Amino acid sequence: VNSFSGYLKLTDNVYIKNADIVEEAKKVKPTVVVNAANVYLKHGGGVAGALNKATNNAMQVESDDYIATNGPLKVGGSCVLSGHNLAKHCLHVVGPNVNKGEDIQLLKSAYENFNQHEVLLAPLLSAGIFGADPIHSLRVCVDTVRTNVYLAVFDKNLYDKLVSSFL
Ligand SMILES: CS(=O)(=O)NC(=O)[C@@]1(F)CN(c2ncnc3[nH]c4cc(F)ccc4c23)CC12CCC2
Repeated sequence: VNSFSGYLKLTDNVYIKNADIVEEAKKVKPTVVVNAANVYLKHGGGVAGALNKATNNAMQVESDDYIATNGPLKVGGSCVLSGHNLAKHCLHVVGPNVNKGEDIQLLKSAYENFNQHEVLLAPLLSAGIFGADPIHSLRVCVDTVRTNVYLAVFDKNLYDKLVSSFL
């Protein structure tokens, strides 16, 4: 039993809700919240900009030190950093950005990072400003992640479309 509330169950291990991931994180305080990161951990907009703002920019300060030490992430890769006031940990995961010409096949590699964590609150990778089809992203999530994933979908219209079209 865990504290996630109001989710629709899609499969044995994948759950979905219409929710603001920032507000969901602040309430649940999950062990892991997933950030829709880029390779530079520049949290300017989308989910990343919203998560960072909610930490009062502490996420960005920590991220800049991480990059200065380690260099950029790989597309499809991840790193574990602090969850600040939102979660114990933040798993920064880089899905491919279609608006940058990145290979969509890397979306499966991106979701594989979730399997290193027993339970996660996450957005749909490569959705939103990353330019991928969220329905596809949901399919890859279901077919790749084996650990327990709670997907927060900000847009109500999109959430209803994801549920209604789910095979
Ligand atoms: C409109 S969207 O639904 O298409 N979402 C997108 O475009 C995104 F940019 C933003 N994302 C979020 N996901 C869950 N909670 C969220 N709270 C937020 C609060 C914000 F001020 C901004 C973004 C989010 C957000 C997902 C996304 C796809 C990959 C990044």
